[PDB]
Amino acid sequence: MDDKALLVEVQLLESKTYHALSNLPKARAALTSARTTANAIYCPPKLQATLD
Amino acid sequence: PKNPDLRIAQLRFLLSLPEHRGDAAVRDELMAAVRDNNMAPYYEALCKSLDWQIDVDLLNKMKKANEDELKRLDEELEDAEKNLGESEIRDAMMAKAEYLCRIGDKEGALTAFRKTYDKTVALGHRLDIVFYLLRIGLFYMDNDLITRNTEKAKSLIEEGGDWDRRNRLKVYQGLYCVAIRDFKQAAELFLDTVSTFTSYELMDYKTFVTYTVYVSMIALERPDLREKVIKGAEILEVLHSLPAVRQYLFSLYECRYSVFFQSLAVVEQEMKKDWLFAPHYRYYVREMRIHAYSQLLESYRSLTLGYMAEAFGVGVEFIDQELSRFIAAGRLHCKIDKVNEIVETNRPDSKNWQYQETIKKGDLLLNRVQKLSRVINM
Amino acid sequence: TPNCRVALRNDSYTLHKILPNKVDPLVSLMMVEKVPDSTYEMIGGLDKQIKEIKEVIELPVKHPELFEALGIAQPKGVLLYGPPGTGKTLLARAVAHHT
Amino acid sequence: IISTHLAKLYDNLLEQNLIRVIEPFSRVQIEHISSLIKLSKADVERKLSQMIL
Amino acid sequence: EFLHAQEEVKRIQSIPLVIGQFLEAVDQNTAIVGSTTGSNYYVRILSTIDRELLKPNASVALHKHSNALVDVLPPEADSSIMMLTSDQKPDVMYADIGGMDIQKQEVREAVELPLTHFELYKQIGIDPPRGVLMYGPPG
Amino acid sequence: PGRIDRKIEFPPPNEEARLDILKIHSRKMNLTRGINLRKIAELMPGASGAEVKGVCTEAGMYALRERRVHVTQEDFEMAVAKVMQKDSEK
Repeated sequence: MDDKALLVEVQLLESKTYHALSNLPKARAALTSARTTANAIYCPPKLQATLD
Repeated sequence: PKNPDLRIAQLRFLLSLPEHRGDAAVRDELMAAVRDNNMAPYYEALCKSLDWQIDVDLLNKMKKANEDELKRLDEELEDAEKNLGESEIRDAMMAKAEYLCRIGDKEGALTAFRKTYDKTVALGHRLDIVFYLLRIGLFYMDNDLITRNTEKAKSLIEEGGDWDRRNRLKVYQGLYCVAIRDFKQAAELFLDTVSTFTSYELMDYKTFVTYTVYVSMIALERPDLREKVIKGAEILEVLHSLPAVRQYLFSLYECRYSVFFQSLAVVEQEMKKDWLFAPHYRYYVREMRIHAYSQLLESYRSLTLGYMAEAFGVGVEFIDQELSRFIAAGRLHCKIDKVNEIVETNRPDSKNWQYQETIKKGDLLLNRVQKLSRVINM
Repeated sequence: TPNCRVALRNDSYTLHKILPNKVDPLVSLMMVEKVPDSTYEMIGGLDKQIKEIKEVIELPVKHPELFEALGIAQPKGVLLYGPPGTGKTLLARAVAHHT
Repeated sequence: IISTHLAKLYDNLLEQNLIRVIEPFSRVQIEHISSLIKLSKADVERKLSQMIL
Repeated sequence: EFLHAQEEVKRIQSIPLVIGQFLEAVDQNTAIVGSTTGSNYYVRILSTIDRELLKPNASVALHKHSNALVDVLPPEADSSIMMLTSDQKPDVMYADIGGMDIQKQEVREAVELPLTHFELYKQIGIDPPRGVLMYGPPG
Repeated sequence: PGRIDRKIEFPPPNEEARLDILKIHSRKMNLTRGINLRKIAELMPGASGAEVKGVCTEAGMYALRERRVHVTQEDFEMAVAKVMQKDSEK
């Protein structure tokens, strides 16, 4: 689909579930895919600091 | 083709020299003898290797039809000169000289590679040709003539880095630059480990890393070798895969001196069934014993070998005869003691060592200007 | 020589001595005759244009006698055009090696 | 991760202790420094050996 | 007497000196200078001047009448413009700028960083940049 | 007449063209293998060959901020998104 706001959330949550289940570089890559996707949301007033 | 041709010369390097170890050797030499159209080097083993199979008629027809597949077009070319270009065309010897190295021998390689050398004057043509002289330089292992064309490609073909002939500047730090001068050409020239992947001609990476970790811990003792082997990340993944690499690394740095004989013998047991079977530890073990000792005798200037009976290994008499070998022939700077049971060390001072060094170089330059004073002036 | 420095008197404006040329500014910035290498036919996606260059540059060089027999002049100037950076530079770099 | 973040802070804190309680002298016997660290002296010999090396 | 001879040459300076700039040298002890009087000459030089001071196109001193090379100046003399002198920092702190964290960090590594980590460029093959350009809407 | 001659047109490139242009302008680098360059070429629908050269600089720039002489796939995948963002004006 085209969606942007929810896709930042599910990549951020998958960045948890490999670090919580002990996988660094896959969680590092899934973090970075959420970084470049969050460059298109005009109002992340709470999701910014959640990502931060 | 020629990129999996690394295996055949290495397995041929493996077979005959262990005389007792020849059961599984002949079980896959038959894969290397009659398959892959491999022709020469076992007929020269006719009085070297075993009795034989009938390898004569089945393969002399297979060398013939495959030569007759090739020998017609190579010697004639004349085909696209019908439309009169340069009275020649460039499709003949640059495309079939590779068979003249793979299945054809070095004689068919040497006359073809120099024939296509003066054909095209590009470095990109001189790229692949010189690298074939060097790959066959491992094949028939004529390891003196192919020491030349490396430097002849270091001079003219090497103009830089910047991914290039760096493809086979993976012919400039594990075939020719560090062999039997090896104290520091493993040291200075192994600084880069910078890639991971196994492409279709990168057939050896993971076992290649087991080389460059067994030669890693050699260059520098502790002026931060520990970052490039433990804090390094691409080396971290393979020790996460391989425990024999990991435990042997983490024995040495973490100072588990007792498990060294375990961790050396596991390396030694790996060195029992390896192809390298002519000239061996031109660095390793009882230098790695003195590498273990140089860090152990450091920080302790009054040591007892009763403490050596459990911290490093057993055999109180075995350590005692071991250090008698090492001290007495100019290594391992210390002074062992009898029935007080002391291992005492002595060190040069910050000036006694340099006064010993300036007296050596001063005599060499004085002897030098002795001679040049009298060559001139009668 | 023309365009050459000289030493000149301040009173009688007489020549004393030919001063040397400092550099030759054309021949200091003489354009490089660097090695004609190709990256080969593997510029695919341009092969129609590659066939045009062979039939206008290589075919005069390789086959003079087709022009000598038929009696037609060989070309000497080819114009390339398009958007910049689409291989205006790097294609004629390659063709000079193929010949 | 309380595992890594404490232990690297813990193994930092040993020589943070040791630089003070070794400072006043030049030559000590090691059973006193095992007492001032309040620990067995076996790992202290291994920890101090890591410091000089 | 040769060291008495060097000192007695030194009356030739005496400070009514004019300033040119060194251009080129022909041979032993004869050169070309470009004066600040607009024209261009062919002069003689003293045997006293140490020859290590030459070719930055150095600022040089010349005689008035006879117009020879007499002295080599400090090289920063004929500049006619100065740097940020001693105290004219315009009183803008680094944290005074609000919210330019991409571009503040980018320019800061564009200037200060290749002073230290120069060879990391060549090992990658970056060929580090000489200059930087800035642009945008006015303000 | 006589002096110069036939003219040859150059179209905008394609996927197989930009992939070859990628391999030629990323040739003089110190890069790391284990990467899909064909995905990188197919993330660009209408990029020019000169824009490809700007990507290889930014990938080397992202390699510099890693303090690595490796050049990974993560560097290109952000650099393609950056240069096409710079190409987002018409």
